[PDB]
Amino acid sequence: DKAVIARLRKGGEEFEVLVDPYLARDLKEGKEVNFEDLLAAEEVFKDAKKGERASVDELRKIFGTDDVFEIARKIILEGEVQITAEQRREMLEAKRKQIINFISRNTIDPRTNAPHPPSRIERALEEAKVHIDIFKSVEAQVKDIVKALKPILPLKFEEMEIAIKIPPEHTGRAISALYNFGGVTREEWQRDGSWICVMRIPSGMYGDLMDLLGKVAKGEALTKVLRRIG
Repeated sequence: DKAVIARLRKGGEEFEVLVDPYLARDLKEGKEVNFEDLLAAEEVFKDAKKGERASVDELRKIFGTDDVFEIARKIILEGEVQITAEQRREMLEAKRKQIINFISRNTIDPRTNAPHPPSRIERALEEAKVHIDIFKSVEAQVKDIVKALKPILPLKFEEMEIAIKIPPEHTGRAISALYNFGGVTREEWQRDGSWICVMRIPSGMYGDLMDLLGKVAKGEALTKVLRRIG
């Protein structure tokens, strides 16, 4: 009873599969999913609660194939995943969090070129009554959300390129930490033991980069803002 029914009406018939609701959510978002884990039974049902299985001949007729994996994919994508009220709440809470974190990191308020705390984006989501879609990725719904937020919270998606030089003593620590932060481009070791790159980062993550650099090169790293990319 961990599995939930996903259901699709096709050609005057009902078809059901029994799936892990989180992995089904992942598939509808466009993530890669392990079908052996997704499916609780490798079967298409006419009625899963009664154990009435769909015949191979009916599947070929309606779906054009008898492959349970391909048919499960269609049912999940085109049909309805019957998650519980408590799964839905939990998924909604997790998705809203990811949206909030992504907006906070990938935008700046043009009233300092700085980023709103998560808490301010959260209140703004409440106040504009933004619909959160649990079966879409952040990336696929965030444009629409930011547009619903424009009236009461102004936000621009901005990136920056920032030239970095790390002196020879501090490379062992700094380089590896910068790759871990992400955004390293045009990296070049220098004959004197130093190393340079251009970091391409979400403008909301500037202050976080600058703190990382303080830590890992003890305030000896040199930087230069090359451009902001609106």
